[PDB]
Amino acid sequence: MAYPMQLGFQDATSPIMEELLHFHDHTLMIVFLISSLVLYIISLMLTTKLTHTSTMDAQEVETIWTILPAIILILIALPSLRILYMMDEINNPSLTVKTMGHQWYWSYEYTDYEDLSFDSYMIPTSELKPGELRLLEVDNRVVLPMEMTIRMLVSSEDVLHSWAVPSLGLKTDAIPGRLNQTTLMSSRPGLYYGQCSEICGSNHSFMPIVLELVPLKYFEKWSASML
Amino acid sequence: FENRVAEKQKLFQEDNGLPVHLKGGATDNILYRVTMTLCLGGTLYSLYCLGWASFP
Amino acid sequence: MTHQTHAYHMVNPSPWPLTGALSALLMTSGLTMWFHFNSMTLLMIGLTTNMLTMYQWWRDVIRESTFQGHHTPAVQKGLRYGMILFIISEVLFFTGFFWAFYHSSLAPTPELGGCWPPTGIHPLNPLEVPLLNTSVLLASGVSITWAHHSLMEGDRKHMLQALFITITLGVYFTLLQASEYYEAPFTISDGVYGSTFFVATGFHGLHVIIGSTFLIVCFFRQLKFHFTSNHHFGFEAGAWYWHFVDVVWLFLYVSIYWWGS
Amino acid sequence: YQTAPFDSRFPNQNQTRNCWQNYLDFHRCEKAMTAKGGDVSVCEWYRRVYKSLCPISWVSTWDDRRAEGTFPGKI
Amino acid sequence: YQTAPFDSRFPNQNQTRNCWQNYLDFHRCEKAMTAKGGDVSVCEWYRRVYKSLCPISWVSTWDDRRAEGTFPGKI
Amino acid sequence: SHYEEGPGKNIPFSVENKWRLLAMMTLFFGSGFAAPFFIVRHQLLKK
Amino acid sequence: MFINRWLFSTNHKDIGTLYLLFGAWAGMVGTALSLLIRAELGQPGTLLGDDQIYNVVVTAHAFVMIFFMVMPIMIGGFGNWLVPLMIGAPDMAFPRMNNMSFWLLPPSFLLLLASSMVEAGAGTGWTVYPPLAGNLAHAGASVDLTIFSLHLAGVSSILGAINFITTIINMKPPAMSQYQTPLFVWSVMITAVLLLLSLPVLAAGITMLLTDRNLNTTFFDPAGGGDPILYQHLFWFFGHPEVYILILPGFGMISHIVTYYSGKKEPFGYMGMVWAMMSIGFLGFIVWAHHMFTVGMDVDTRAYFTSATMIIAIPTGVKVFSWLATLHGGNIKWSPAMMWALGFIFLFTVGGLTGIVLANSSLDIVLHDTYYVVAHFHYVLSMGAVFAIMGGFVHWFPLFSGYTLNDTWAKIHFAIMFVGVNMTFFPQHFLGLSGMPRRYSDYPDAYTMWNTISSMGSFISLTAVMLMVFIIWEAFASKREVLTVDLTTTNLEWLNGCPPPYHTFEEPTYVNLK
Amino acid sequence: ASAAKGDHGGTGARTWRFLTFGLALPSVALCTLNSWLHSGHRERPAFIPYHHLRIRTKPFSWGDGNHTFFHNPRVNPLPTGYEK
Amino acid sequence: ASAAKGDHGGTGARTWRFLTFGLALPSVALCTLNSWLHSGHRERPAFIPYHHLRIRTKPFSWGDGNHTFFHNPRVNPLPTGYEK
Ligand code: HEA
Ligand code: HEA
Ligand SMILES: [Cu+2]
Ligand SMILES: [Cu+2]
Ligand SMILES: [Cu+2]
Ligand SMILES: [Mg+2]
Repeated sequence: MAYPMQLGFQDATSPIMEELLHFHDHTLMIVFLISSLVLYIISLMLTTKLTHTSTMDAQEVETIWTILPAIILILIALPSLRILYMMDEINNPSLTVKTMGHQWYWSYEYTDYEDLSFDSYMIPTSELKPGELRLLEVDNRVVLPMEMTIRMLVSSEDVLHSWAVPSLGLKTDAIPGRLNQTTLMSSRPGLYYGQCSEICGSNHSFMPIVLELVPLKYFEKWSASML
Repeated sequence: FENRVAEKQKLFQEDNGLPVHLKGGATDNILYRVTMTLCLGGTLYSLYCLGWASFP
Repeated sequence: MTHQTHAYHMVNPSPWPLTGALSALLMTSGLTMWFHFNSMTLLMIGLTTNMLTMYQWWRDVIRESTFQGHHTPAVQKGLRYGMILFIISEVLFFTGFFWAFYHSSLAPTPELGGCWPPTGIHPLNPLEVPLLNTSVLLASGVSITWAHHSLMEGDRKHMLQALFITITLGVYFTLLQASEYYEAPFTISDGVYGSTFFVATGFHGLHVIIGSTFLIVCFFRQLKFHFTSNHHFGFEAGAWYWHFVDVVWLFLYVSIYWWGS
Repeated sequence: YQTAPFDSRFPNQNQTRNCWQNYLDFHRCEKAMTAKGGDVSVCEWYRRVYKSLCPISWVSTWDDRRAEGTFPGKI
Repeated sequence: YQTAPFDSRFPNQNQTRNCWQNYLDFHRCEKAMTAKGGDVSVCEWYRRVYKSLCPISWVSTWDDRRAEGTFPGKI
Repeated sequence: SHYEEGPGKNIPFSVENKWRLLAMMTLFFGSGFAAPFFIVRHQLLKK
Repeated sequence: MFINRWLFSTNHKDIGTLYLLFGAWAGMVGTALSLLIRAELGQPGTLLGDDQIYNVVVTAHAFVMIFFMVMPIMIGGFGNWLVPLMIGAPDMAFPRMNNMSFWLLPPSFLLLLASSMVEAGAGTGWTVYPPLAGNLAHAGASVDLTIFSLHLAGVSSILGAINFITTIINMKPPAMSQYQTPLFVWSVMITAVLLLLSLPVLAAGITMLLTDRNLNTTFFDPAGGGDPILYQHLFWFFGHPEVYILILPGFGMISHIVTYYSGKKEPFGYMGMVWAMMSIGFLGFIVWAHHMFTVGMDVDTRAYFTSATMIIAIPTGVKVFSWLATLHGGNIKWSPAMMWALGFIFLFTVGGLTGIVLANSSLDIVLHDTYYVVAHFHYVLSMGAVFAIMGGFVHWFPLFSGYTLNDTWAKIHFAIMFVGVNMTFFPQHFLGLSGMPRRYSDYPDAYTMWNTISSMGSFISLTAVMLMVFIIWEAFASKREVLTVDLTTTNLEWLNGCPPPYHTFEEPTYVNLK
Repeated sequence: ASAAKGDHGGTGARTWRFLTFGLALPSVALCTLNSWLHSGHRERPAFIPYHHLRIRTKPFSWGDGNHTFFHNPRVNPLPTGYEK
Repeated sequence: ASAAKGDHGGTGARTWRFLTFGLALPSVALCTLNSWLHSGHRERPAFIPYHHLRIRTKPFSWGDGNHTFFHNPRVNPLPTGYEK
């Protein structure tokens, strides 16, 4: 989750999200370089009484400023693409959960063995118990086993919705009639919050996501007591 | 057939200080006013419908 | 100054743009009434003022060119560009529909039966009337060309004869296509196959009618000796539009009628 | 069996067909083992997979379609 | 069983695929009933058909190909 | 062309009296800025 | 008389004035809408209500500013006013059609206003994506009216695109090559081409959406075998070219402004500058899908689109560096317009740099649909497109009117707006990195600080657009007539005095064929 | 499936008029006959209430709002089933 | 997948020379890089004596009559199997 007065990304709960933080730092370092370079050149140009309004030869310097940006783009592209494939990588999940966006709530389905399925709704700010997060708490958290490769399958039963969980570096739209897949893999226990990342009507802002990650043992007992 | 473009060229080149859409006579004028009338009325009618549909 | 020394045309203030803009308002909002509060009176008025505008706007253009002689060479070269460009925007309009079609037929969703044509759809036979419509359109392509050549050679009777043959083939296709619609064992409402089919072939259909009234206009302008063996842009355009129309049908035939069925 | 494993013929973010294919496959196999007996052998694998990946609502509606005979797939 | 009946998916003078398809089908079914047991059920139909329509020499060579593992079809 | 030319004459509104102008500009831009507010109001008063 | 002049026009100058008037007024509506947006987000809680009334507001904000302020002003206003004057043409190729282009706009705007009145308006987002835009989740006339408004606005823009390309190509002096026309003219000739090819695909898309909800078609309905994603492709195929269509005329004005106030004859690297816009225009057609990174597409294609999108930085770079090279040996004049030009150069750089970040699909997964992307486009739109409009407006106002603006006031106006927009959009980078989604009427408690600061900045901007209205009034109230203009040898638009007569270039311009 | 044929190097109106009556029109006649011979009237397709067909999410703006525009009762069933 | 772009109505040699160095050549450079980056050396494919491959009905008119013209031993096996 996000804390007050935050500047950058939420702390990485999973390895690709870590990988992203580092890539962003790399990319951001460059935007700082260029954006400060331009500002320096500008102030430089505007700070002299010396003139040279006659004709100036282009092209010559034109190569420097066309080949340089080209090299820099590779320096970003390479890391970017690697992480890109790393995400769509050949992994073998040990669990498959489904989530279905609905107009103003998500419903989850764990059906590998038994037909377990529940509804996850936001807790009205009015009925929050002290210490509970205003627009983020849901009544039924989606419980999953920490330290395990889970396969999420996102879809919707009405309009478009988007299932996202920033700490894990996930976001997948929920398109009716479609089964989009994503690999979840938290490397640490806890409660991880997310929100609908797609305009879906009146309560678009009020249909959050809360992941609760406990060890396998507790996961399975939870699963059973759930039916 | 005919071929009297020569008569019309003359009619339309006549320096009567009239705009091309009227240079051709009285019918041009009635057509104009009919068109203009229907458009404005229609536009008025449309505004009425929208004011009407705005409400539950 | 006072008297111009450039070969361009300074068109007199016309109320038509205002009139046609108002028309668009009336037709659009009128469709909204028809679709929602079940009324066409507004849609009727709009279609009316619209025809009125087009008639007059084009009547004047004829006046300014044929009767008043404002269409100097420079002015004409500009009209050629305009037409080309317009036809282009049209080519890209139809491209949205072929995109749609190919998107659907190349990756059929399971709700269709995971196949194409979807289960339950009985496609028409390309070798029957679709094949006929194809040959009709193609023939009018050769006949409109004959017309063009007679015109440049000052052969009044023949240009008229060819323009006439061309026009009837265009009508023949319209009727034939109309019957196909009526006999078709599927409708706009039959899922994506029907949507894809009726709106693409449908918009094209509308274009054949728009192209035929254009050639008709050309026919009468010729009966009235408007065209000279050398200055007949109105015809050149009508001709270019007419070809755009065969070509679109060739893609429709091959894509929707043959490949996607 | 843990969960449906990775399927090379369905290597991308979109698994719609994965769910679809196995649902067909199962019911197609089922119908055959029925109309053949062959000791009423059974194609469970396909059902395990399709149950894991296909959201309930799809399976349900498909079953109903198969009931009233308006199911568009060929089994 | 008299002989392989008319097959709508193979309605023309050329039956090459008819022979081919059923030969595959049989061996594909066979492999499955084996690696599943399912009371070692058996897909005889396909073998009756492919034996009727496929000339001996083709079946023979295909079997050999399947033996040395140089059989081009996917079973 | 009887179309007058020059500063203050190539526009569809009179610029001869600065205060009549003030009024006009005020209604013009003013009505434009107020419209969204009254639309929201209108939507809030429906049922 | 008034009718004949103002309703029945065939004059590029008068039609152009009519546009600027339409654009300014629409600019008021859009500003009001942007304030309701920040009013709603300036304190934790709900001011207006549910995401419907809120998103109706967000949607109108986008349509109004994009289709009714920016496009009319830059292309219809400056386009019609300056193009003929810069190439020495008596007027445009199709004077009458040109008028229809303009008159199609007010009706189009009416339909959009009407949409938010009937029923509950259109709370679909400017992308009006289905199923939300469909006849189930959005039953009623609203979306349909939004669609028809877009049809007219599109018919208006491709008719004008046809006019500009024909004029610009066909009506220059016989001895003048295309490589002899000014960057602004090139800028609109290229923008005109993008409109001609992208607008029709949009109309194809929304017409399909219109039939899906009134004629029982299922282009985007899974039930019939449709695909909600298909709409995304069609929309975005137009949707991207659309943003370049929005910045290109701005690039041109900037080239003119920077050169003029640097006391230079011509801009540095003129042919490089022509090459740059042409490249930008072209690459802009093959990158639409970067707006669909989290939709479920193949990794490979997702890789193509991030690369294709990134190469646009090269040509854009040659332009930024060229404007800098233009300032080089210049005799700089710190005029209001030059202030707007410098701001643009920097701010636009930052906003486009921030767009290169989003170009990465991997990183975009966590950045998509957040306020980071709201920051990106407001930098390139609020301090890019808009800064060009202001610089061009203050620079050419005397030409259009014959009167001058109070430079000091004009400078005060820059100062205020410069502070306002940065304070408004800077914080938003954080809200987005930290996860605040787009299109929310309320947010978790943590996002309160930045949203507060952000909303305060929008009030400063309000102050600036109010002051501007006054600044225009005063100019017209005082009446200081223009006397002398510098550098006319290289700036044709000014050769006929301020304001140029109803009929300019009645007798052509003499240009030798060396 | 052809390749091409009889070249007549000089094309004027006589050539196009020749192609019109010597090629274009004769084809329209053949195909007309062909289509007049293959005029086999297909027996109206079996009705089965498939959900991906006979779509209806909003009644049509005309008639009883359940009848498609060029509705042919002989070959087009309503959602419920064939007309009569 | 494009549509088109920047029109420059007048085409002379300057225009074609402009397209050559401003479009044509830059593309050859990009693709060159692309192909220089995707230069992934595939490991020689698994040999399996399929009968429809490595056909030999008449020894080639050169060498040992069993070696195809542009024979690359690394990726091309003889009928018997890979060269060495
Ligand atoms: C005029 C407006 C404008 C302009 C010009 C641009 C320009 C760019 N934009 Fe865009 N963008 C928008 C307006 C604009 N954009 C809008 C409206 C949206 C949101 C729409 C919606 O979804 O609602 C959006 C959304 C958007 C997205 C998707 C975000 C999401 O996930 O939802 C992406 C991603 O690729 C993107 C990227 C870019 C890029 C790469 C550029 C490039 O053109 C930037 C080029 C500029 C530079 C690169 C800086 C100058 C060059 C140099 C100094 C050279 C050296 C630098 C380097 C080597 C990097 N934009
Ligand atoms: C032209 C483009 C444009 C401009 C300039 C702006 C300007 C503003 N916009 Fe933006 N905005 C969009 C286009 C624009 N916007 C779009 C496309 C979206 C996406 C909608 C969606 O999500 O569907 C969006 C979304 C959007 C959001 C996100 C809402 C959400 O997703 O929840 C916010 C919130 O702060 C916002 C605020 C503002 C603000 C504070 C201004 C302020 O900076 C305004 C300052 C005022 C001005 C700069 C106008 C003054 C200029 C004139 C009036 C011209 C005067 C005329 C003459 C001189 C002749 N806008
Ligand atoms: Cu949602
Ligand atoms: Cu939502
Ligand atoms: Cu884009
Ligand atoms: Mg999205």
